[PDB]
Amino acid sequence: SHRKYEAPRHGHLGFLPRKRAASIRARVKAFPKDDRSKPVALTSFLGYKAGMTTIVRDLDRPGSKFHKREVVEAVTVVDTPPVVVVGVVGYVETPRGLRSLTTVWAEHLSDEVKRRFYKNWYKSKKKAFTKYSAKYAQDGAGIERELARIKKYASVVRVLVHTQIRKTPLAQKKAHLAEIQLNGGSISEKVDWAREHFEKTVAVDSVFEQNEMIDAIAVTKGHGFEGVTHRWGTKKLPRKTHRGLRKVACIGAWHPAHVMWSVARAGQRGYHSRTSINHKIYRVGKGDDEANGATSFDRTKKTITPMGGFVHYGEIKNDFIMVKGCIPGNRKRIVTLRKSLYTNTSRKALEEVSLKWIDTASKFGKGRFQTPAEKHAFMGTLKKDL
Amino acid sequence: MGRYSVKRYKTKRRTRDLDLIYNDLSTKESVQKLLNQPLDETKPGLGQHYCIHCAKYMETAIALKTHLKGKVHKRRVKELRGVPYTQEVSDAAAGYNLNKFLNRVQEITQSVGPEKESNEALLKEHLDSTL
Amino acid sequence: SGNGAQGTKFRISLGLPVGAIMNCADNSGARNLYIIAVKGSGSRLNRLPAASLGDMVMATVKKGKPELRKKVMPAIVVRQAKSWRRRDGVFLYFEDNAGVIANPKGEMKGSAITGPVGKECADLWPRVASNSGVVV
Amino acid sequence: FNSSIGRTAQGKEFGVTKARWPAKSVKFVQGLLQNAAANAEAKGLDATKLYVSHIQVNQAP
Amino acid sequence: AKSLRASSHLNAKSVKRRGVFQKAVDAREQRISDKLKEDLLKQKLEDLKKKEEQGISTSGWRDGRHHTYKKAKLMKQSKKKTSFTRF
Amino acid sequence: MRIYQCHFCSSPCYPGHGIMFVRNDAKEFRFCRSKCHKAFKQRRNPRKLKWTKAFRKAAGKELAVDSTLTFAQRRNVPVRYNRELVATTLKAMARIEEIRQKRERAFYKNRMRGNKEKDFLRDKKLVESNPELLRIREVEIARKLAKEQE
RNA sequence: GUGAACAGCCUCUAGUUGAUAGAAUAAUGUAGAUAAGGGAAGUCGGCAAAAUAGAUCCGUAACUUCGGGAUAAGGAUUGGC
RNA sequence: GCGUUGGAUUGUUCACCCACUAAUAGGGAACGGCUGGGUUUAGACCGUCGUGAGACAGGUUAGUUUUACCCUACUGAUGAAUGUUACCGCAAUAGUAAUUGAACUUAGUACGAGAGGAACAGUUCAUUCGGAUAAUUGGUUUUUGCGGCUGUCUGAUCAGGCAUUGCCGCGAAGCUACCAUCCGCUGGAUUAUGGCUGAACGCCUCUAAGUCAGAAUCCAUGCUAGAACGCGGUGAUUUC
RNA sequence: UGUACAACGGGGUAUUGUAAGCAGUAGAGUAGCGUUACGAUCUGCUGAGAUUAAGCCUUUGUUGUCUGAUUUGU
Ligand SMILES: [Mg+2]
Ligand SMILES: [Mg+2]
Ligand SMILES: [Mg+2]
Ligand SMILES: [Mg+2]
Ligand SMILES: [Mg+2]
Ligand SMILES: [Mg+2]
Ligand SMILES: [Mg+2]
Ligand SMILES: [Mg+2]
Ligand SMILES: [Mg+2]
Ligand SMILES: [Mg+2]
Ligand SMILES: [Mg+2]
Ligand SMILES: [Mg+2]
Ligand SMILES: [Mg+2]
Ligand SMILES: [Zn+2]
Ligand SMILES: [Zn+2]
Repeated sequence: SHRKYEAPRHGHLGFLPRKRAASIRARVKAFPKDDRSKPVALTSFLGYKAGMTTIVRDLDRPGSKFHKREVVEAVTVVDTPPVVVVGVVGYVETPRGLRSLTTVWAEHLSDEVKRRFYKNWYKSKKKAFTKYSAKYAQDGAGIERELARIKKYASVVRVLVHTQIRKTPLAQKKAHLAEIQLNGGSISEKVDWAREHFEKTVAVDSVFEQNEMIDAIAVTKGHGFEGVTHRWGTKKLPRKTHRGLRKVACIGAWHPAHVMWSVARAGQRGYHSRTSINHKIYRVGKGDDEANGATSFDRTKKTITPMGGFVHYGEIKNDFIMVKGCIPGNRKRIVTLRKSLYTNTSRKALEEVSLKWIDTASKFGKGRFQTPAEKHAFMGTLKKDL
Repeated sequence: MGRYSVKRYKTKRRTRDLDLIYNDLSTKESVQKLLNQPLDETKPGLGQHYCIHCAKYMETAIALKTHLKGKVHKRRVKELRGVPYTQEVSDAAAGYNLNKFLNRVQEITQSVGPEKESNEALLKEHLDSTL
Repeated sequence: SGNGAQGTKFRISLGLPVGAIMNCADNSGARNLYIIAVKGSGSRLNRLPAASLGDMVMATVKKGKPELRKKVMPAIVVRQAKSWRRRDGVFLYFEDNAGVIANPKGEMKGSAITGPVGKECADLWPRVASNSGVVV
Repeated sequence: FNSSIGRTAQGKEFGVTKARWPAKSVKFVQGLLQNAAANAEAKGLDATKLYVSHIQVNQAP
Repeated sequence: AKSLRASSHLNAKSVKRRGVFQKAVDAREQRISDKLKEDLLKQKLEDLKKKEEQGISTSGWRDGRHHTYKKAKLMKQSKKKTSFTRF
Repeated sequence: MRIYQCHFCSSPCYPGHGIMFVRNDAKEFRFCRSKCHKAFKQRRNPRKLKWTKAFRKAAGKELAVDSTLTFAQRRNVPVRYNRELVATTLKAMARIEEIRQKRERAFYKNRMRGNKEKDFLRDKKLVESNPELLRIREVEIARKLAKEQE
């Protein structure tokens, strides 16, 4: 018979199955619609999540209770050194979908991106692309023919780029390689742009700017095997219930004589691909700026790095993106930042952010000081200083 | 964090502050008002037998006398001796409003202090005589 | 967000579920208020309706005048002991939970409020701000 | 005979997932191998060209 | 309340979207394109300064390797009768 | 936006840090840390806890009265905005901080003078009182020097 | 030794060091804890936990077979030198 | 499509009251796992009947049933083979998600003797749900990290053992909370209905042929997985 | 055989709360002859001392290590 009291079901059936992701780098499932009138532009970028900190923002939002007032907000820092363009891929349209027609690589690749092709780098003879590089000799026939094929037949053009992971504090030396779609002029213009940008770097301020809404695509933090109570949010059974209280009391009481796919079960939690949208960029910081952590209100000469560095990550020595709130994934994980798939129609997409203060206290404890000079000034002279 | 401290210093089980008690003891009118309280049916001892230092009601005058002949009361009386430690002291220690802190300290040393001491002495002799 | 409240209300940590008892901060004769319902509360299985600072509740007077007791009246929460975050950048809390008796239009029965009043409640309700002597 | 056995990466050499390290069985088989090698050496056979052409285990009482 | 898929709300959103939001998007895109061109020019200048110190038919097969591999693949498919399009 | 000082230990309280408690007499108590907040709830004495600035100032560990310590106070009478006054204030703050640090260093050096004399007297008394271990030391050094020679 | 104490805890004489082991630290369990604000709204039902506790002093109602009830209840205190 | 509540009451509730709420709609998959009523056997008492053994018009109280390691289903996790190995991708199919209220302005305007009193367009918050996240606040402590306390033991100091994590205070890191913070969209085709042209039927008619709009509906966009017997592009391919 | 890796060491960043030893004229008093003896505790050397990756950051130092086994062809 019918359930006496209505209640929404536990969990979202559209995020099934709750299995481990296939790769640590989350796939970009959709790119913004291409407009042939616009100039050539990349549709996404790669970064490494460093950590989180706190800001104070001077809010300009008409109609809000916090209009012309200060708000304290949490932000996420993504280390974004420039990426390197190493290839181009052409895609044609078929009754069975998009199909890759051909790929053209640059003549010279670095060891950072060569390591992506090896499971045992230190024992290998490092022969990858050594015969491909010989096709650039005597005017580059073959390379020219494949570029002409992409110009003649492709409907989508993607550029193959890789991260400069040596600039990060990461212990990993193997770089991450990804396809980024080119949205801009004609197919020939995209191919010419990619060819002229082979072996060249693209910085993050040549893809995004301040006050823009972006999407974060990443694999969430893993948690291993988990029970139903924390995997799905079910209510705990009463105390000393037989065979356990962290369960669902009745997984089935009705005719089908099966366990339904819609019933909560214990299993893997975390390490799933996730795409969250509409994260506002608060700052695009340059790595060569001595005071990229300072504002017009806060005159302290300091960088974005907190005292002692980011916990489990290290210092920020390159360009960075400061977006508000939180993004999926944990610290030091590779993340993909995507352009918005539509023209956002909210006023928060048009707001201009002015920051009054950036927190740089230590994240390794109850940090009270923004700089070591401030800490020394407050404490005074220690026994070892004299 | 531990259960003893949690269940003693819960916010709903909080006690009156030392600076408030010092302000109560500083002025003679406040001491007279606290000594002559209206009869309240919700208080122990009908609002009578009130120790001002500890800010505590007793059920009987004999209970108040035993409380006065005790180390807990002596501990509170010793605590209520010096500067009351308001926020100005911490500000001065940080280096903020130092002149205001110095003016407050010299006012306590000159005017408020001895008057509070004389009020305490009169209260002590009154309690000794009546009890 | 209630009738008589001035404007929208941003979310505050909930401190007072149904069944809680808070002090009465006005001078109408009540000593404490016993919460029986929360105005504008949501619907969810097993979840208790809970009040926060600036919320209107339905309360019965447990201690106070006999004529004042044995009836249900609207009240406005003006102090809570559960810490809540101000958007200026601090978490804060009071010593006690306290409210005042009002009408469905948000007008005070008494003429004055004793003790501090939260800025959120005072800015939300114009009559509380008119009768408040101490606002934070 | 492998129901409810743990899995290990050392089974990938033989294209399996379930493999173990039975020390007692290995010791008994090693003793028999050493004995067979000794018998071949007594017969005069080339020790570098010997291979296990037959091995059979059945159940004792 | 009106759903996210409500027709009149979506129509009003489209009317708003054609205006200031699209204009701001276009201005941002132009600025980003200018910065990308400047970045490429700066890399060219740095490469030139570094070198200062030191100083089409698409028909047929792609290559012989591709020709051999594809012909062998099609021959194998014909021999094993595992072709998608050819009996 | 303002940097507050902890009620218990006088540490700076930056936005979004610590916790505030409001009393019945409208007195705000800001604490930089849960440590200070829990000490206050336990009603401990910051003038008796050694790790506090109140204790250090009371006991004379660091200087408390100086000209460089009278430049900061709450301004209840505002002044009209002036760009050159703001620039002058920004330079003056750095100069005042540098001078205050120099005077704090001098105060600590004056407090810690005499330690070398005390340590020397202790070392001399120990050397006088331990003759046998010194003989063992001499034997060990002589054997090591003989080993180096041969 | 502590302590009212053949209680609990630690030690001397004497006697043991036996009970398949090793490596990791998922879910669910068995045994044991802590938790902001509220305080029985949970549940058939305060089930279970929590709270109380030794000793000194003050004080102690109805009822009663006058023997009790009674450690009624309710309060103040406890270290070291 | 999406929601449909929190409680009181057992000298009975085959229900009834209080309140909140956008609303507190009806029902099926049983009635063809824990748990209280109940088939509750041996103990006991009261009532009715019986000459009696006893039975009942009845009332009260106390009373051991204890899988899973099997197959399948479900949730997650590996994996042989089609030259080998590696990187970048496509997308058949399967699943799919957002919801409701209030506020500013429109405006004390339309309307109205008055009393009263809207909405579209433009903006701002919140309820329920969902997915994350740990900068801050709170919670947690075998970090046995630092300090302290009782009893005893190592002659005392120092440094330590034991008290089934001895006890007390703080406590980073990690984990975690509507107890913390962030984020959650836009194209085609339609229903009821309103129409256009227009016969049947020399009037007429939204319908017959044809056609315009139009619902939280449908199919897509977007989101999750990726056929382990679906596929493509690309790199390297062994000197005994 | 190297912006190589590791074990230590160093510097930061954090947690706690002022180490051991020595000394004083501070210490309720008491005992012997102003002094001495005992004396909870107080004060100074001393934000000292201890811990700090085990899933913190960093590194011009010291000492070492760099290697075996199996299989795969159109
Ligand atoms: Mg969650
Ligand atoms: Mg931290
Ligand atoms: Mg329920
Ligand atoms: Mg098993
Ligand atoms: Mg609790
Ligand atoms: Mg109940
Ligand atoms: Mg219930
Ligand atoms: Mg009794
Ligand atoms: Mg029976
Ligand atoms: Mg509108
Ligand atoms: Mg001990
Ligand atoms: Mg017509
Ligand atoms: Mg597949
Ligand atoms: Zn007292
Ligand atoms: Zn503090």
